[PDB]
Amino acid sequence: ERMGHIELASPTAHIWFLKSLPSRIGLLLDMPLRDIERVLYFESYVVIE
Amino acid sequence: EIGRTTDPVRMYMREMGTVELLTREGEIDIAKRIEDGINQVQCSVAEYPEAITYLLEQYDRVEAEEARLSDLITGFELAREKFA
Amino acid sequence: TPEEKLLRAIFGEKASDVKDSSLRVPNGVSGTVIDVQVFTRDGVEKDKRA
Amino acid sequence: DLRPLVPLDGGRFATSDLNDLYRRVINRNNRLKRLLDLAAPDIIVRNEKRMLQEAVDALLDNGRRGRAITGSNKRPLKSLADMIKGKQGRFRQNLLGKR
Amino acid sequence: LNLTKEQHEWLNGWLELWGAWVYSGRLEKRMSSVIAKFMESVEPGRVMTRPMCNDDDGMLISQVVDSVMYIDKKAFGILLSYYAHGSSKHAIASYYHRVARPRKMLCRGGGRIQKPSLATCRREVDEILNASLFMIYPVLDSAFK
Amino acid sequence: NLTKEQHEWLNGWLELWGAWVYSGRLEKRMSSVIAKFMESVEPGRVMTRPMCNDDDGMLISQVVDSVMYIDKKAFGILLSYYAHGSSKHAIASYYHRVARPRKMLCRGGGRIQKPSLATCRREVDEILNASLFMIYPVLDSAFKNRKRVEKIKHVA
Amino acid sequence: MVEANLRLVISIAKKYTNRGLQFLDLIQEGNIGLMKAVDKFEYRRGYKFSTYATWWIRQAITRSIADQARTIRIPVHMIETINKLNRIS
Amino acid sequence: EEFDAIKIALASPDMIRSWSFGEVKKPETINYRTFK
RNA sequence: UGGGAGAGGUA
Repeated sequence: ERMGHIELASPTAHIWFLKSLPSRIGLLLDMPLRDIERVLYFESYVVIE
Repeated sequence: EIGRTTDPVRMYMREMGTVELLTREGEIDIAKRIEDGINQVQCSVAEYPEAITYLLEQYDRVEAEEARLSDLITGFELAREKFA
Repeated sequence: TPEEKLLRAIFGEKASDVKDSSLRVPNGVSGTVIDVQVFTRDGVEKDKRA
Repeated sequence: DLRPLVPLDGGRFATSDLNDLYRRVINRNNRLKRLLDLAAPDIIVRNEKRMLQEAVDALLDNGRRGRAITGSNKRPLKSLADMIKGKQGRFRQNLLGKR
Repeated sequence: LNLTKEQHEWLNGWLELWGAWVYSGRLEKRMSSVIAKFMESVEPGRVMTRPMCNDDDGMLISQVVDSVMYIDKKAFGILLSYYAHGSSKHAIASYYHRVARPRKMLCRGGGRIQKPSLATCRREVDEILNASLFMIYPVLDSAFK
Repeated sequence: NLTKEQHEWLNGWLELWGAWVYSGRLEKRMSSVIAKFMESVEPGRVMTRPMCNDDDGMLISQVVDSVMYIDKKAFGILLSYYAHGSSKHAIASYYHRVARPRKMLCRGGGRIQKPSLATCRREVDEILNASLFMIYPVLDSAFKNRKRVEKIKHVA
Repeated sequence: MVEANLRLVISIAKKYTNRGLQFLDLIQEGNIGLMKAVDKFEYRRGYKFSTYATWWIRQAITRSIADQARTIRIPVHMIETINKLNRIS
Repeated sequence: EEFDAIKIALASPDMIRSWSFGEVKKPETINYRTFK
């Protein structure tokens, strides 16, 4: 009945709310899923502001 | 290019393919630059007076016989008189 | 230990055989034993049945 | 006791796959903390962040993101989404029909 | 009753000098048999970590201890385990707890036949040691004076 | 009453029977597999209690069934003393907890009150002595009149 | 100096692959050992980089697979002790 | 034990830290000498 | 004792 927690250094993305189509992150940010996957795979930078 | 790749070690081998191998002579120059940076950081921390008083008082702490002779000196009856 | 060796010559032993895990027949199974084959390891001393 | 550690009859242990996946996530997270404290190069710390993302995504759903992380006996491990979802999942094997 | 403080340390020091004497194996084997069957369970090449007394005073201490403790072997075995070999009291009490038969207990078991605990085992080996020193002491003054 | 070696023999057999009965109750504490590994590598200083060979257990159970079935209170005191392992003072204090005020006519002018711990210890001791005295002779006769099954024999 | 000898790390960790750990974990811990070899390297002994870096990379990979490869973790001194007793007896 | 509804939602990091009882910081599960 | 794979069989 007792859970623990791991304190992740870099905050990672949930795979359910990213890969279960429709992706909900591409549907919220209005970005293509391939471009979001390129950002998450550390292949290409994205600009915030 | 940055296609549909999913193996992270393949992307690691792509991101490490941008650099080049080292020749016979170049790593001696890189190690000389490393030692030049170490010599620069040592020669800039040399002339700070409170750091000099810190090393003398740590020598008073090791000469008061409660700390070991290994956690503050590595090398170069001799260190005692030169610190005196 | 050798301290316990000299004190064993003084006093003796104990039981130290509390937990019993003997092989029993599963329930419903019956019938006569027809063969008992006792393999051992090279180094362990055998018994009278072996 | 929901990711239990059950033994065998010959002294060797047979753990769940969740302990293996949790060990992977904890090891790569501890290595990311060590690489952020050691002032690592950009390529090395970026690969470690990518490894932690891959390990977390594998623990949440093994067969989803990319190549499924296989165990020691060349079979893909059972994640949390594989414990709940499927023909041998928690719902259709223990919640609806119980022993 | 028991002894006083100065007599306790005097008898303790003389018994460990005597224990360091017998631990080398210089006691003649025809003189007594209980120390002869005690000293057979130890190696001949023992080390000497304690100060050793001389010959005839240790002979006097050995003859007085097997003249007063010739009726029982258990308490004498505790005495040679504590002083001759040099084992501590806690190890002797732990091995006596791990060996001894179930006994009748009063005021804690209600008469239940059970094994003795470690606390009462330490207490009874302390009582055995104190009773053996009280049997040693005045006969030792009769041998000295 | 009885002598002391008879009491020692009867108390040993009844303690074995009590530890045999206590090895069959429903509610017991649960230990996981990690606790079993810790107990198998480094066990406790004190071990468990010895049990009967289940035939002596069944026979002593039938004997106390034949004797102590008419008295529920004495049989419950006997079970809580020999199986649960509680002392006589604990049973007397638990009897003092659920004690009902009874009309006494021995001290004073017959006042009503709750009985104290001294009379509770006395009645527990009297019940235990009378129970052991009633159990002993028929248990001796039942151990006497039991056929000793020997080892198996070889006919050719 | 670090991002010019990563091929040495993949060359060392190519042989420790099926030892209970993933291939990418091996080269990551080899990179940690490569940084520890860069920080304590002396050039005046004539050797280039590789004869000093190989020992640290092999040490980091071996200390990775000796600890983070099994659930029931055996320390490295106990496993070489039982291996020495297994090879003699 | 007598609940009317089973509400599902997303989990904030404060709620996950409220569920937990201690940060797990080591991969090794149990020992090998004694199994504590 | 409990877990996971692979093969075979019965309705």
